[PDB]
Amino acid sequence: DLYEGRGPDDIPRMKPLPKLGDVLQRIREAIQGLEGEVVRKRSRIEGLEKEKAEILVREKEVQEILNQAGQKYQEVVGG
Amino acid sequence: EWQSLQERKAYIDLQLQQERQELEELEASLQGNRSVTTACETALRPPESGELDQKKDLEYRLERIIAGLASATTSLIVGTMLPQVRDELGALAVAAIHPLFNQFRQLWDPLEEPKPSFVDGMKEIRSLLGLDQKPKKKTYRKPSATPYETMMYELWLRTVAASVREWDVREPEPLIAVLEAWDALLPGFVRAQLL
Repeated sequence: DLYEGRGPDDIPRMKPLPKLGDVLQRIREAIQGLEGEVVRKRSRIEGLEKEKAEILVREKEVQEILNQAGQKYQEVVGG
Repeated sequence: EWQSLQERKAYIDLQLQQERQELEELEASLQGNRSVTTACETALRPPESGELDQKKDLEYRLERIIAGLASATTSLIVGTMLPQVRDELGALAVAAIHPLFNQFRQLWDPLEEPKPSFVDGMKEIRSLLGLDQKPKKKTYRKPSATPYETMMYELWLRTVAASVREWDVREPEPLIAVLEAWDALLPGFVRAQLL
């Protein structure tokens, strides 16, 4: 302990104290950034859900078109 | 066309699941940070002290701050606390304690009062201060000490040196009592200089 105390390399160079208001502002800024990231992820999830709904509507339309084509082919074959 | 729509829907569902997981994680982190900020604001806005003496009122305020910091450290899980948040809390505690220690050390006599009012809180929060932690020694550059450690070094070691110069050599019992009381939070450099 005494060797590290008296050591010119081991006696550390000092620096001043922090700012509590700046620390609180940094914490609040990190919280707001996390909230913005959550909002962006929620908007992306909503857009992906809308795209999935549009894809389901397109798949239903394609299935209806295929059923109509098959019914027309069956009617033509019967005629 | 149906296969293309199914592939697009599967990709959209995977993206939605990933975005929902990211949103849940970010919301949990934001809620934790908001709770930490609310606790910090509650600690920063404490009740007033009825002590008439300025030194006694500052000692009571420092004791209340140290008790609140110790309660917050006990409530927060060590495994659930991020290292960045821990360093921010330690720096904030150092900044809050340094002006109070500067205002109190002028009116504090280390010979008359070997043990201060907030010495127990300082001994409890020494783990948060980092004295109990092992030092981080580099290979080439000398490591600058902690903020609270360096502030304690400067102010407390200067006050202890002033007390050692002022006190009589023939009666070292009060100085030894002060050293024994404050030796828990005293860093090695300050202890070596005082010795």
